[PDB]
Amino acid sequence: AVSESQLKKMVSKYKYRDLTVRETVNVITLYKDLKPVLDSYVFNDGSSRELMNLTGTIPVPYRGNTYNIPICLWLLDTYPYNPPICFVKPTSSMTIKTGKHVDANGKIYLPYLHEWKHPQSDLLGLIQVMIVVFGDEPPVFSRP
Amino acid sequence: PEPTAPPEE
Repeated sequence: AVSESQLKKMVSKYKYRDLTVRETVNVITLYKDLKPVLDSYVFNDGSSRELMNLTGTIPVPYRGNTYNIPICLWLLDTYPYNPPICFVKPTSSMTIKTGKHVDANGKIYLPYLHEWKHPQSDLLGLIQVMIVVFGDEPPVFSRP
Repeated sequence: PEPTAPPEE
């Protein structure tokens, strides 16, 4: 994690870059499988803007195993509380399973942000909740 | 590590 240094630099805009970098590192520090990615898209009336996001294959445990499921979510600035954009990014050799959590595009359903908002939960807890769901049921179980 | 995802049954 040498980019981490350049990361805080790739942002240095967020309300709490430090607090953010600390929240991100914490995540990868808990998983070590995830990786913070950088993205540059337009927003301000169509004006390029730096936006962060987490990506990587989380170690999804099973009844007696632990696979790796890809996930990607956009990290907002600091509102309203957490990033509502949290969807799975499966490959092409996989098989997305439609349900109450997933539709087909691999977009996590439910309000979540408009559910817990204890908040109590944290960036980690967020990816933790999904891991709990992605651990119980197959979010995109692949084939042999 | 590659994703793939855990299979069913």
